[PDB]
Amino acid sequence: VSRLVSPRLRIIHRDYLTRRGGRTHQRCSAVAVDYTPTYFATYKSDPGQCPRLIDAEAVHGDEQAFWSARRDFYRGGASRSYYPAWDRQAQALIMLTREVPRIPQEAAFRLFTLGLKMMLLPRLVAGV
Amino acid sequence: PKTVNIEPGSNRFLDPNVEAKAKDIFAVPEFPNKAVLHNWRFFIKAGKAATGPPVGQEFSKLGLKAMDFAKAFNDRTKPHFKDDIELIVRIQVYFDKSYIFRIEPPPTAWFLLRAIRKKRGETGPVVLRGNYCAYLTLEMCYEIAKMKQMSWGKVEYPPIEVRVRRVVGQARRMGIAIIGIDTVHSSPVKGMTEKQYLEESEKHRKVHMIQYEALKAKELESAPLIERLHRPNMAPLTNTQLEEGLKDANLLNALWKSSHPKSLFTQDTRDREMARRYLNTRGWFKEMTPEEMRVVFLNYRLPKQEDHQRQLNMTNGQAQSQAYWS
Amino acid sequence: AKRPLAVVAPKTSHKHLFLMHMEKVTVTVSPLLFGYGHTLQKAALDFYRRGLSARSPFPSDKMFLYYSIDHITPKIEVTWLDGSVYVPPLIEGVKAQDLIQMVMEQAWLAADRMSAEGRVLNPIAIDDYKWEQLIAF
Amino acid sequence: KRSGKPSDLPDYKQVYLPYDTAPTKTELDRERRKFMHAYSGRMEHRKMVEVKDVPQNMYTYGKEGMSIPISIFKDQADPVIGPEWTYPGIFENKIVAQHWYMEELFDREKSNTFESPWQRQVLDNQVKRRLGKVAWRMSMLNIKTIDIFHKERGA
Amino acid sequence: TIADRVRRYTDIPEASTEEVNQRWKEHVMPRLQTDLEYNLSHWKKQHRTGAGRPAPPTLNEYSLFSVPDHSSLGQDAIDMLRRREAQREEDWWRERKGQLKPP
Repeated sequence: VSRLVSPRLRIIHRDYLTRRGGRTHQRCSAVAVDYTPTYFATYKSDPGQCPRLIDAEAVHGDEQAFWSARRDFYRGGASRSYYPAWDRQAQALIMLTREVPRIPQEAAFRLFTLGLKMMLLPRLVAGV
Repeated sequence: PKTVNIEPGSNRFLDPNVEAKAKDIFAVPEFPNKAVLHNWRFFIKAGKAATGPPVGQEFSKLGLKAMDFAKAFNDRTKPHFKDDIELIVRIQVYFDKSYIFRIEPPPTAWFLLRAIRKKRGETGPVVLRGNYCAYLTLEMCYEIAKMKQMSWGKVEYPPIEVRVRRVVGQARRMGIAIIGIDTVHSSPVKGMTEKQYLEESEKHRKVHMIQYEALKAKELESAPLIERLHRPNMAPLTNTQLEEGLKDANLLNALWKSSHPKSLFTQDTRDREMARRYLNTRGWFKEMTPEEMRVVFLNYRLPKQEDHQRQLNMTNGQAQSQAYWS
Repeated sequence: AKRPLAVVAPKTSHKHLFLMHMEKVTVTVSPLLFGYGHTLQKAALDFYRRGLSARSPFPSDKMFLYYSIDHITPKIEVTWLDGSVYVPPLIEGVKAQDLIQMVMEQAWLAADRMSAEGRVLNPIAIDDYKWEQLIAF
Repeated sequence: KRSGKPSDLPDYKQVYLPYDTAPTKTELDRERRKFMHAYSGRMEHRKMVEVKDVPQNMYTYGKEGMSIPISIFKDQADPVIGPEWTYPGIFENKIVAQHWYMEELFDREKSNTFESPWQRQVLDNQVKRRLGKVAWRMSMLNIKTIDIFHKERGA
Repeated sequence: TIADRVRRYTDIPEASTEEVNQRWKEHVMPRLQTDLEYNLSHWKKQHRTGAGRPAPPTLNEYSLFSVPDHSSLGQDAIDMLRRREAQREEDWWRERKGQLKPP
């Protein structure tokens, strides 16, 4: 059983001996689920032709202005700290999960699949 | 005789004619996300910008023939301008030596000495000089404040009535005693009794509020989504709760949930009461049922119009109606 | 490799993520993953801001954000002139100055390996390792 | 500083009068007689002082229909002054804008008796400064030791 | 004691981000279009037109991620704690000056 049953997702583990405490040599672990090296070809293309990955410019233009954005108003002043990352995703996660318009054009065949049973039953019936 | 416009405060911004070419020159050529090296500031006349020590020198410290910039300046500042209007130039030099400069309206100290007709040295703060200098009246500061906008992309905000207290204070700090304040009597009028003058202010001064609030609320609705989030007030907490509430954050959590205006996600009785069972062990607020908290634990920075729009139970009926749609 | 790789490496702290020899620094996250407080999601996204900062001499147009979907832990992928990609391991507790330090420190090793295979190298403007400098007063 | 000062000082060009009833000469110097003094400093340290260069007629001075010489552009003359209630918050600023000693403001808050609903805003912007004069007072001491009044003072 | 004094650092951000997981999997998940791979490909098309539809979120869509925020909470507690210390000067110099008054 694949752990993350999504076969493209591959869990990679890396334990390191880094200097913590200035002198010590502790054990730090960098665990991560990343895409299988299978899914690396169509991503080292800049258009992100590999799906599941969207050029951030798509969901909104100029992250150079959307992440570099700083609090501005009467509540911001000149101590205009950057935005907290916890919503700065939300204003981008909410933009990812918007309504995309399922058009009735696809719904026709799906409707042509809606009346699938009711009308294919008498087809074999009336065809003897 | 002829009052130009009788409206309770509609003369807020300039004339659209002068406000048309107001921002044609007072515009910010957008920051190229480069690393600035020098943020210089000058006073320069209308179009009398020279290659001398005031400008050409600081370029020549860096080897730039500022004989060009002065022309690129005068490519934008020679027309449009009454003679001898000393502007401020905000030259900004990047690590590629490519400058970018915003021309700006004259310093309000320059405005103030004009509007009172006093030269250099005549004006001063009373504690250095002993006398109030030339008078003014609030009616005048409101027009020094109209050519002084922080964002010359957004001329509207901060509002006028909120940035005139700025130019007023800068005036008083120069000795400019304006009449509406600082004195026993306001500007005397041949129109009516002082009472018939004060009774016509008590209506105007409050009509402005529903004008000023709406403009403060309409700006709120456009503010970043985080600015409309909930930030509970800290005036109720007494400074031992306010300190015993900083050692353990749990109290400032359960507080937030305890006093949070009703939304679709906070209509969980157990969630809101889980907090209410945490505070009681801490001996915090115990005699204040949820309502009288929200009216005191509200973001005081909200405009009074929306200060209510979130107030339980005004947001209780339609509470469960508005949700993350899909 | 035309010769065995280097042995000793300069050891200095890097403030800013200047383009030493990289060619494209992409930072992939999946906003479907969420977290309040210091996590790897926050540590990698400020690295985007800290890279896109008006302070770091990093070319702002060469850094690419990439919202993922399938719960991809925040990846930081740097590609050098030779095309060999490098993911600094995001150990927990990491943050901006570490990643800006990891990729820049490795930048000298990786630019060394490119200089070993035979890739000609360019002049670099910044000198993170103070070498032509003396402290004056 | 010399630079940043006006050289040419245009004069108040009265555009249109604010009244139909002339303010006869007798009362002019009867009300202006009251204005040659203006208070200063707002506490027990109230100091009624004098004002130099008093204008002569204040029925006409600024209440309406006079021009102010902040002439800036090419097509914008000395702008006329609309009436009072035509400017936003003016009779509200009259309550707010003034020298506020915090001694005189904190008794108004702890008694929640504000003459104005913005004195709660002129209070914060006043304390938010004085905290800054400290967070700058101390983010300097993290450099060196700066000691107040330890150098000579005066002549 | 180890897992305690670190819980000062994480359980509260966990006690939060484990409430959003509840809010997500309860209110938005049912009405979530699972064909994202098609949806994303739609914005990669809307961007190749340039006139695409990046929409800004609204308060009601956004208040899902409304959380106790110690970025503000912890801050304005200090300032309010401080403008009480700034309050106890004018009220102190008024008290001291009130000691010179005879009984």
